[PDB]
This record gives sequence, structure tokens and C-alpha cells, in this order.
Amino acid sequence: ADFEVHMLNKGKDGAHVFEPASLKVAPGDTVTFIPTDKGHNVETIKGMIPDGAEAFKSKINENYKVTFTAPGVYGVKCTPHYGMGMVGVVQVGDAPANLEAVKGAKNPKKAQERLDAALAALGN
Ligand SMILES: [Cu+2]
Repeated sequence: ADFEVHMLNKGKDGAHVFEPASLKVAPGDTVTFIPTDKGHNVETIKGMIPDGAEAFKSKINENYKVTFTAPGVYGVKCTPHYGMGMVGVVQVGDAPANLEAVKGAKNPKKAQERLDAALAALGN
């Protein structure tokens, strides 16, 4: 199954957002990060990806389709807007095994707030 995340300068959750900011998928599903507004990208957050996964980083303004295979939670950021909290979580499967490992990852405050909110939205 294929899902979409819009990369936006603003949205319901404020400035510099992924919409949705949380998504539950199954192994092998894809998510396309869409440059609805210019100036964004998507990148894995260090320490917030599960065993079996590989880091990625899209180009600014790239329409970017990612396949998520290994189970667990994946924290993602927009490289330029990470400091302002432009982040999201994609969770592959239920009962993510890496939940405590990713909760320990260091993030600037606005990113941490939104990551914790996304984790809670996903049932964690
Ligand atoms: Cu951005």
C-alpha cells in the first residue's frame, strides 16, 4: 500500500510540518513525501530507525517515494527545518521493538515535542 505525506510551510499543527506527522504502515508499504511547498526534504533522524533499516536523505524539493520494510518506529526530519520541529514518525507494524531506543535519541526541543506527540498518536 502507498501513502502520501505533504511537506508544508504551515498546517494545522503550525509552522514547517509534515502532514500527517504520524503514520502506521505495514512492512513493504511506501510513503511518498510530496513537495507541496518548496524548500523541504525528508531524512532519517539518527538513532530513530530500527535494526534492518537504512538511513536516507532526499534532495530539497524532491518528490520522494520510500519503501519501509523493517518493523519499528522511524523518526524523520526535514533537514533545513529540523531545528524548528519539522519532523514525523512512520511506524511499521504493531508493538514496535525499538520504542525505548528511539525515545532516548537526542533532538532539539520543538522536534522532540512533535516526535513525542507523533509517538503518542501512534499508540505508544
Ligand atoms: Cu522543511
